[PDB]
Amino acid sequence: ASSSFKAADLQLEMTQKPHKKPGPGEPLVFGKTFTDHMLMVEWNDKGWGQPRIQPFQNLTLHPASSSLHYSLQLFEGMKAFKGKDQQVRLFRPWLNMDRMLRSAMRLCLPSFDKLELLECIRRLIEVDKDWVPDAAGTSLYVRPVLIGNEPSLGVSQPRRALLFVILCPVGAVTPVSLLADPAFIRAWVGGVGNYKLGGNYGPTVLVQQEALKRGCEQVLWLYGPDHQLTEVGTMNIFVYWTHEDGVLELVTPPLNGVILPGVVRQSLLDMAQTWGEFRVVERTITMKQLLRALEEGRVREVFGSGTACQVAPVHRILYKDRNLHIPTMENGPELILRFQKELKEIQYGIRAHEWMFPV
Amino acid sequence: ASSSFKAADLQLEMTQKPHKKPGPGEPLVFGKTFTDHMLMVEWNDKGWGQPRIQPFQNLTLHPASSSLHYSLQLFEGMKAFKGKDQQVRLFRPWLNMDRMLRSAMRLCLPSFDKLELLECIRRLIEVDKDWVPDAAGTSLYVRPVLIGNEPSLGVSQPRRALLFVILCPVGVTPVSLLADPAFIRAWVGGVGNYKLGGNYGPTVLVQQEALKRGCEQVLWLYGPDHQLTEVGTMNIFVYWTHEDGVLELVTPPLNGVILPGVVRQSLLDMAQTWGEFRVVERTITMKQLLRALEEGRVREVFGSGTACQVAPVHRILYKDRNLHIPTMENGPELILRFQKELKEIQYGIRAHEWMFPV
Ligand SMILES: *Cc1c(COP(=O)(O)O)cnc(C)c1O
Ligand SMILES: *Cc1c(COP(=O)(O)O)cnc(C)c1O
Repeated sequence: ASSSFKAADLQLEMTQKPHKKPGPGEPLVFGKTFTDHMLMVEWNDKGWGQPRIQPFQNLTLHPASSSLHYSLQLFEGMKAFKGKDQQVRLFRPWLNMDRMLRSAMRLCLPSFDKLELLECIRRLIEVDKDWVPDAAGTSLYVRPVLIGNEPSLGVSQPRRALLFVILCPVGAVTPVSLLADPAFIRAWVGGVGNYKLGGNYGPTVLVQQEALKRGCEQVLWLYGPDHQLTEVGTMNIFVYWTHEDGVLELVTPPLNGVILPGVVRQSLLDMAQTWGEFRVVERTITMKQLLRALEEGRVREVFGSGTACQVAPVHRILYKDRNLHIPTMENGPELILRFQKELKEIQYGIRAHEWMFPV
Repeated sequence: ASSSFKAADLQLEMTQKPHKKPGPGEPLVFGKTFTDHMLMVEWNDKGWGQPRIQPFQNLTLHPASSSLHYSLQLFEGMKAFKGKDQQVRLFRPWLNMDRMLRSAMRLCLPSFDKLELLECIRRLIEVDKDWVPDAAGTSLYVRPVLIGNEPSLGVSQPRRALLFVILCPVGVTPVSLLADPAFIRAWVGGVGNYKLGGNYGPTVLVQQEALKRGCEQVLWLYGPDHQLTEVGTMNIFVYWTHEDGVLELVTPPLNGVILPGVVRQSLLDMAQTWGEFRVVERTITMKQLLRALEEGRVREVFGSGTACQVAPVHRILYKDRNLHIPTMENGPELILRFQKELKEIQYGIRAHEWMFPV
């Protein structure tokens, strides 16, 4: 069933025609430019096949592939950074490997050895090393994907699967406005919003378009009768404020089933707790608490965290037909800038850290 | 172009390699046998391309296709029946087209003319007409799909899409259900009321959990009061004598967690035209079912859907207790009546406006 593929059995097929690299100064739009190679591993009832780094090419899928009919698909997202010394380093990839496996088990997709996938990805990034940019605010986005590939129309356990990894060079704090409407629910307790599955994203496109029509940039996902702040778009939410007791704290919603356990989220919690300058807690945040904190002048900063945008400040929330100004930007944004500075130092290798995996 | 593809612009490529084809062939397993041809239509920001009936072949997709990363995918399911006179007819396909368009709009996928897609599908079934079986209880399952095919990694409205249709020749038996409140299929404010791929993938593990606990399918419960919503991928109906003493047929309302089934609607239409009992759409709770079973007021409980048509329920495993549902010892009179009437309409024994000739 699952004996896993090995990096030692990795086959390499180099490209005959290397693609046109963007070049210095050229704008790198998110997920539009792809590298020369990709990783590919196939699975069936007998087990996993040999992993291979092959040229970037199209996938050949049967029209009845369960990935297209029943969303037997999941993905991951992590970044690789290149420092001044030309050394490429991956940001906490072990955590993405842990999350990917959990997503695989939830969709009855094959298990794999996390360290073997990590080594195969390390080798893929090494082959396409020249594609990783070295300018400030730039990186390489790594996109691992595991899909069901059963050539049948029954809603069941796939007897075939495909694991592939693609790479994208991405370029270079901008404040965002949010729509907070209780009618749109992203995830439910006992659901699958805590897993990075394709199914959680497609239905959010219309909600984002609805945010744009009301003058907002992103969506503030509310949950329950008390209107709990859960996520901001595809990012985890943090609030830096003076709490009701009078203590300065950094709060983010707890992992109770409706929150995707973000790697950047975990990193910000680790970093803030190591400093020991304020209280760091995982607690439910309601719109009433936020509103009362805003009118009492207790809110300092509100922001989103995730791989793509890193740390994204919030300046406005549209809730119950009222525009609420969030004092982020006016408060520095001190905490955001400190988090960004320390993350940039770790990521680009200015400061050595166990969080970075060298390629 | 401009708004929709036209069936008048239909291109036809016949197969140079026709495959297998069953006897009969004895076990006609659902979705494992495919026909010789498929319909394919592409879309981009400039409009729809020319529709094409081509041989059954693999799809060629870019690794960054939005259908594989963000589940910008939807599907439909309807059946084509071959009668005595060898005439093939589709069951209320207009309703499936209406639902497919609603699903498309929910995922910001391109709009299309419903009657033009129906005509393109009619032409596809005509090309593969010999694949439709004529035996009792058999049919041709039609599977339309619309996917996002944007070669980018941003979660946004696709600038490219693909619409394809594949066909499957397919062939009263009671079922057992697992009723555990821990499993949630859909939520109010969600997308369980649309036939999107995303609603099915997470159910695979739950179905495996039903099988290892001794049941054949899942009874989907919702809320603190344990509302019976769906039976697997079928709508649920309860035929009973209500607390007020009135004989009624009830099915959960379209409040966001129920998929508006074509068979569901057809059973509601038929039962309403008979006028022999009350026919309503209302929430059904496990407490109400238990109370009715104890008082001997339940006659029949069943699921409705395209694949299994009408499926009787005999057992529900709830709170680690096996609850016997008396469906089979009450005939099942209503199920058999629905099945008889559906068969007469489907196989062309009686002419009806619900059937679309191919
Ligand atoms: C990807 C994602 C995040 C952030 O996770 P990171 O691992 O930090 O990139 C947060 N919320 C949702 C809904 C996400 O999809
Ligand atoms: C397809 C489906 C139904 C039934 O719809 P029909 O149009 O009658 O085939 C019911 N519930 C779910 C969840 C479904 O996917």
